[PDB]
Amino acid sequence: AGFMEAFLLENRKPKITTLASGKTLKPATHRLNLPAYTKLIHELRTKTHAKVTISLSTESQIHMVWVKSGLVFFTPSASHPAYVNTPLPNDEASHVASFQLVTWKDGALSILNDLSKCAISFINQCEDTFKSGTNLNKEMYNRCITAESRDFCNQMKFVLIGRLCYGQTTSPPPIQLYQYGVTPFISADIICEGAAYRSIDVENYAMNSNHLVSYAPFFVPNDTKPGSRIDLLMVNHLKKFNLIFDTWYKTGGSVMVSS
Amino acid sequence: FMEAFLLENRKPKITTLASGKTLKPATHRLNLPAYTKLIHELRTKTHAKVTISLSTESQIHMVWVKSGLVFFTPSASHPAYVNFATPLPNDEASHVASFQLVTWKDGALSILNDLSKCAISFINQCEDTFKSGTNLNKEMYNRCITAESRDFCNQMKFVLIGRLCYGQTTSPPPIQLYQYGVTPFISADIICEGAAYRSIDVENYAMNSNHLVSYAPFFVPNDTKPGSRIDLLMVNHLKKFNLIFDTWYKTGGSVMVSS
Repeated sequence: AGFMEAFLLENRKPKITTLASGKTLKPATHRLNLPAYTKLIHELRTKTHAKVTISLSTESQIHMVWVKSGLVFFTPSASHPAYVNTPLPNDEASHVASFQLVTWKDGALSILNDLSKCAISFINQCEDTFKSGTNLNKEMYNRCITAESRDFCNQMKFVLIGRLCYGQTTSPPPIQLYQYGVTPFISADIICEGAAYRSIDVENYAMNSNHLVSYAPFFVPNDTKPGSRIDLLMVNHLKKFNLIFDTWYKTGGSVMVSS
Repeated sequence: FMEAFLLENRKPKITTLASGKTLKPATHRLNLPAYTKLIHELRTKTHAKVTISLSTESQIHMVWVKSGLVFFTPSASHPAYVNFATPLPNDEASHVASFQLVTWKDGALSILNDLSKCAISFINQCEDTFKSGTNLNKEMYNRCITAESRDFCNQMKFVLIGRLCYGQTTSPPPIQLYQYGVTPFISADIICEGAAYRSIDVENYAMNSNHLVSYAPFFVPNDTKPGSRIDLLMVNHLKKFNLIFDTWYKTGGSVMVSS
């Protein structure tokens, strides 16, 4: 699929139902999707990725989180904030049962590059499709601006945080991607034709970008000694466009790979 | 004083679920106080300039036209009719039981001016509060950006259409108000800190604003003759920012005054 149809999937099982005075509203027919993310998850689950093989046991849920040094696959214990069915992970108890670090050179940069290329392609494809005065297919247009977008926002947030961990100061992500990190959810019509920022934020961002990210350890267990390793650094807070408040990432923007 | 534009979210009109978890309803909703004030004054016959003369035995609505403000009582077959719980109006049957035109000079401009001043005040306040580096209370910030906004978007749509009917060509509304007319609704976080448009749209709008509106008759009955009067012109379509598709106003952006 090309153009905007590369970023649309059929909304087979609606992940959103809206209710109003006894009526259940009709679910959107489609959802926004970043195909490179779907492909990555599939390859990791099936052990068919060309550069990275998850070695953790698949009898427990596996998550992944970006750190400054690469990509961490991890199995949270039931007490970890990332666990899917108590003090936050700290230097004495990480609440991580096991982990696997993949450094940039060993495949994490290849993964990030594939994700980033797709995300930037989406941003550019939105300009070509919605902002260039070009004739548009009516059905495709309405599929786009009514599409479910919650999963897509989470995919783009994951790509953003990888870009920041790898290269916040040297290859900063564009504001069109940063916005996913400081707004939990953006509706598809705003993604396609609007923004979670305005023009002043655009000029500001080139100047502010080195100051928008706070990092903190992604705690994991020491293998031969008690306590936690503290040297793996994840995104902890992202400064919002008002430059006063932050969006907090309790688990560094981690996402689930398999259950 | 963003709190001037907030009301308690007493009886939310919708509830939303994500993957079967109901989201917490917002504590507050955005509101345009000049709109609430206007409706109350029209209902209670305490408006300083305009008195509705239609019978209150039936529901009363109002709609902007190029020559002012039309109060009307729709019949059950009219698209604006609201029940306790079919062909569109045309030059033969308006489905309007009675109407009252108030010209700009006889009070409609005063009404529009009070609404417009409030809406422009909101737009300017959003800049002062969210884009000026001003210290803000964290709780108040989150109350604003999580607020429900559907009713507010409808209020802003009404002000916008009045601005267009009165002075599309001579005093065009700003894009910060036009956006409410080409989006079904905008969430509060996007209203406060983002937009339903992007930077290129600002320059497009400066050039296009005299060409974005299609008008059509608001059909009302001829009083001495069969059929409908066809010379009262309401907003029928507003061109979206992509410049291809339009938002349709089946009843010219009419709103209910009294039930």
